[PDB]
Amino acid sequence: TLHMNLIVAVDGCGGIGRNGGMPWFLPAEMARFAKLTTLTTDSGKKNAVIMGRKVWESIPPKFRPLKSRFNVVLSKKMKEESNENVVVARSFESAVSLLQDMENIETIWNIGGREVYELGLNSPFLHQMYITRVEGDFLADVFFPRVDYGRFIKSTESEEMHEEKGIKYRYEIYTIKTDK
Ligand SMILES: COc1ccc(CC(=O)O)c(NC(=O)c2ccc(Cc3c[nH]c4nc(N)[nH]c(=O)c34)cc2)c1
Repeated sequence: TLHMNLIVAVDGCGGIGRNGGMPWFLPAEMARFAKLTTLTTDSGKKNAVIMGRKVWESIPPKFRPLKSRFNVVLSKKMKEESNENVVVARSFESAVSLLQDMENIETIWNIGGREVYELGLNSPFLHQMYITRVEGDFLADVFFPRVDYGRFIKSTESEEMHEEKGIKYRYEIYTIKTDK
């Protein structure tokens, strides 16, 4: 059993990116992102993160590859990465096949790029979406894919509002109905 979960923070318009970077800076939100994508049930197993090239380029090089996770970067243009914690994959199919061959990978966390999310939303491994809903319009130029939330069951745990730097947000968790 290999789950692919999507994790994203979207604003009120569904925007995720602006000028190649994040439209906001939310340290507590990103700390939770780090915990969700890193922590495993089986110790000595690892999670993988799959991302597009522009997500990769948006991470400060001092934090690349993302620590304690196996990084897969989708790109047709990037040269191969010598670091053993990151592999450049030339297609979504080859990335997922490489990850399911690795027995020490517990969960695949799809951390986007719009096209990477879209492919995740069509993957047989699709399990959950962890969506941070940020209040307001941050004038994004890249957006989360159009998704049919009717495909999913929204979890009903209590979810409070959060605020940092005057920016408000709420967490949501969705499970594909065929799982459930
Ligand atoms: C190597 O160890 C480190 C050290 C320091 C940091 C913090 C920092 O670099 O500032 C990190 N973390 C990141 O680098 C990071 C990675 C991806 C993104 C975008 C992203 C995708 N998907 C999302 N989903 C939600 N919910 N929120 C998001 O913010 C995103 C945002 C931040 C890792």
